[PDB]
Amino acid sequence: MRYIHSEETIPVPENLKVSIKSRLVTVEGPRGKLQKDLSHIAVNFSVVKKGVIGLEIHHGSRKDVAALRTVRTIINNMIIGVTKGFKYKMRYVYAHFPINVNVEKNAETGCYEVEIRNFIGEKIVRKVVMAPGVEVEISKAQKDELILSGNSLEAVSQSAADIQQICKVRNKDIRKFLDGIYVSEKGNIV
Amino acid sequence: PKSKRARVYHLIQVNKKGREAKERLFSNIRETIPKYQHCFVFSVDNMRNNYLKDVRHELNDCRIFFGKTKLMARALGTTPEEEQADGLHRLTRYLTGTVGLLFTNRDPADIESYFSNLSQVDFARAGTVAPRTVTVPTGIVYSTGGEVPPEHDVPVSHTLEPELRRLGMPVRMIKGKVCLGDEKGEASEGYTICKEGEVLDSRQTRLLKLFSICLSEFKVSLLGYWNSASGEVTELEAGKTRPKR
RNA sequence: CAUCGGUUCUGGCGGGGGGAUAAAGGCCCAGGGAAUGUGGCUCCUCCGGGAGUGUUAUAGCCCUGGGUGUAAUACCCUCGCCGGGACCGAGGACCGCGCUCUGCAAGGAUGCUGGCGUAAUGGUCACCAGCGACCCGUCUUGAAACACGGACCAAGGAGUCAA
RNA sequence: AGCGAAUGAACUUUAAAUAUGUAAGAAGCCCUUGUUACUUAACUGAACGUGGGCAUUCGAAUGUAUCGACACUAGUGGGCCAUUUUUGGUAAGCAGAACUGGCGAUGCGGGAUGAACCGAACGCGGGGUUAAGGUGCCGGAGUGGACGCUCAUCAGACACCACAAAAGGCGUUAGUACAUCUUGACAGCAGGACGGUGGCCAUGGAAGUCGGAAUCCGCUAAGGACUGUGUAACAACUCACCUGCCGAAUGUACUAGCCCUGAAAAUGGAUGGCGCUCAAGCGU
RNA sequence: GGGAUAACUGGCUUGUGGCGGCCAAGCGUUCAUAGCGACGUCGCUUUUUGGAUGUCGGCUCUUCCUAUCAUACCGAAGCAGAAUUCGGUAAGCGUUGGAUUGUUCACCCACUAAUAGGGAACGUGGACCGUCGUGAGACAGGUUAGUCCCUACUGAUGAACUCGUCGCAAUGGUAAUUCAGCUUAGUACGAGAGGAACCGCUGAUUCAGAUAAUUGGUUUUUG
RNA sequence: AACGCGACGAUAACCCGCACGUAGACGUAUAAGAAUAGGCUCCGGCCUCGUAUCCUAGCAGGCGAUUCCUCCGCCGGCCUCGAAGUGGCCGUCGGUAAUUCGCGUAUUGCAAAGACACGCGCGGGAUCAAAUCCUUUGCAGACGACUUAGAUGUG
Repeated sequence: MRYIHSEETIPVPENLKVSIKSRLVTVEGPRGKLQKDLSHIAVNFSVVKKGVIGLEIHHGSRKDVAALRTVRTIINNMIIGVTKGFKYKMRYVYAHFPINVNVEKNAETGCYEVEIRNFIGEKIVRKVVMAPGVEVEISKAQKDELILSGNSLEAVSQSAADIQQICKVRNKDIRKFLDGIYVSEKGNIV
Repeated sequence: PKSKRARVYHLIQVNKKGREAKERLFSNIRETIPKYQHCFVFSVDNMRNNYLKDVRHELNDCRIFFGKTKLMARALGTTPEEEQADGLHRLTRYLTGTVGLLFTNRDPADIESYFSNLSQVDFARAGTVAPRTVTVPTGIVYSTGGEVPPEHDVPVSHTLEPELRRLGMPVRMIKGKVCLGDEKGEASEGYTICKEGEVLDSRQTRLLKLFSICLSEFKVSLLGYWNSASGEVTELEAGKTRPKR
């Protein structure tokens, strides 16, 4: 119907530094800096009040206002990441062969590497390279549980999915063979 | 156009009540106004309302109403110009939120005394403040999560195991027995569902409901009462404390 | 090149008529009404910004009727004026029709100037270039399509003569 | 059309469209008077003779490069396609008549190209303007203007349909009819989701939820002798429904446009090619 | 004997029957009843005890399609394991016999990962003249009808760009396939019987390009 | 790629003769990148518009001054440019209206064959540096074709 105008608002907390030069939303917080380019969509950014950013479309379609909604959500997720950060509590189970997990800081490229051994007894060692900016630790509170902590929701979720996908059973009855590494908890650091 | 939710038809007997039900509510309140003398107004802010049935059975003599606050208030008559009886406009301005009406024929002092003596234990609603650091031991999780002594406690069910795992407990069902850590015990540390002073959320409230742990107190707060003869409303305690519009 | 004649293309200009004697519109006059409510008043997380209220106030708007007014302008029709460009000059004493009448644009191009002979203008051959373009005759069929003849050149070669 | 006219396509005052028969003066008319070889009861008809009027609107319009007769002289006597109408038949094909048109003996512009399409007919030249058809390039002429729609994992492209269906589409836009909505609409979150009652028959055992029937009442704000999950049976969760929080349009079925699929094999090729995406596609 | 058609199909072909009734949104002669009318269901085929094939072929080779037998990949299944079934993405890869038969398939059995289906203008190597008969036919009677060119491609050469050396790479083709053994492991799994897969290692089949150190074969070396 | 390209090595310069001088110049001047729901900047401000900038006067462009040190051009040095290779700076020399003059232009009428020099060429002569033919070789061969070796030598 070619809506003339539509707007959405994003509130920012008192302890962040948000900057959009052309369309590079760079948010600065206590834990670090998150930068994402939003050059693929047509949006107008403004500061509509002291601490709320107004993102608008003029002479746009329903698809465009849908893009406004989803980009609003992504910006809010970046704000949440730089304020509280994201935690993924990952759990692994075994039946008769105990799975061995080792996390190591590969100093070059500065990245975590997670190696999984004795997954249903296969001698292969599944090594997964870890997303930049997110940290992996072996939880001491609970057993057979890992913790994935980071700033970027997309990075941490993609890494958790990568682990849950690399630890996948082939050509076996899923009803009987229950081994694998599975997502358990998804929340904020604070 | 297209791209819309597939509306799930409900293959079930029970249907919408609707306009007929609302006009039935007007008729019921309006016809029950005249017989009784003391129209009490009460509030149940954030307690589960199972025991309203029990208080009905107790005060079989009286007549109790609870619906849309707006619906009941206007059935009474919000504006004094359209008002069933003088002072009922005052009762309407008292009626704000989780509010019920109580037509009674008997002593207001006895009503107040009984409703002050009324007190039941209940599972906590969302939004309250937790008073205890209740937790479950690192060993086998039982029916109540260890509130009663384990020696006299039946284990909780493998049927409820998936729900506990979904709602966050790092619990595992090994050898048909559901356990937080190891079947023998130790190994793990434990799971504290809620802490002292913590604002209970829906997750923790469901956890207490599943583990049969009660940490809320069902009590009814009488905002006020309106006498038919005098035609006025006298607020008591909760009446002045609870905001109204 | 100038003045002309015929055909034609293309710009500008001065008027006339018609509509509802255009509708609108400007300015006034009078009556009425309203909000996407001007000023003002009240509330209002105060660079600000909302909400309610109430018909011109520190903005204005809409409807109706009248005057300026036989207003202007658009559209259609119509009387003419000027400018630039293209193609042609057919006939060869006069006669005719006329006109703006000492001759004229009136039954058809003249006037002035210049260039042209070691080359103006042409012709044939060859090639390149744009566009077009099936190999002829015979025979059949509604039509095609087949089929027959054609290696080339020179000479000969077929409705004639009688009763 | 009417039947407030009668009567009842077969009704009609009236009267279509539409093509299709006949006539529109001087060689023509009327009647009068007679004969006859014919005819009739009989100048009743037929022909033959008299009379008259009206020639400068002689009796509609338009056309006018003339028409009539006799005699003589060559070549020809096939069909094909299509419009409309009409008759018969199939599953579909198709077959047969009549009219008209085109090609047959016809050059030219356009449909990329061509027996059947559109325009238009022909001496040799100059100038001007057009039709069909086109103005992104090949290609001469607009990347012309206005409003919208469409993104196709081989869209579509101009004068045509079968596949095809009351066909599937959580693509998109317009529109129609109904229903809720501060008495707070849809969605969401926190909850309630009861009592008789483990309802009746059945049976290792079946409690709303393995099976047949009934499916009622109290409380109600509402709660089904229950929508699924689940138990050996329970339990428990969840559904229907109902209240609290929020606050403004929705949501059910259809119609219409544009788009996907709606069926495809075997050498590599086609809107003509390139290519084109607020088009160089589609409608005006 | 006459008449008529010269002949067939060319957006044709595939996987889901027909007849009647019930239901049926819509449309219709004026309205779902002049009536047309999909999907389903009911009745018949169709229910109470488990050989068809005429002329043909047979082999090889190239290319292409997929409507995929196997290899690879995943989705689903009481899929414990192993062995499987169905579904789809996929044409790179390969795709053998015997019986039986006129001959093919079916069925049957042997290998094998597997013996899948097709296209390539269905890819390359008689009829009258009659004569003798008309309740049916015959004729040793005849008339007789009846076809070496061009060029693409590859290899080897090749004129001019002064001769020679060393290079670049547009473009075109393109190549690897399957099985097995050891370890995992008699482990995971499993009442038993049985019984995997990943990682790593070693071979073999087919195909392709090479080579004669060693072993057979061949002797106008006429030694 | 036998009609695609590069790097390198080695050559063909003299004597005599003789033959001719644009698939489209006329100011054929102009280097940021990047985005287009942003960018530029001198940091003041600026952006629809290349409708801009540069250059642009003199016999088809003379002579002499006046007067200017501004540009242009040629050669050297310094460095610079390699994707299919160049520009800057400095220096020499030559020219040079920014200013302001006096001299000449005509009758080509109102528009439409001389000399010299430089190259590309051919006809002969001799000059290099090579290639091919010839012989031999045999890692090669239908025939061409291909690997070698023939001028003092590990021939």
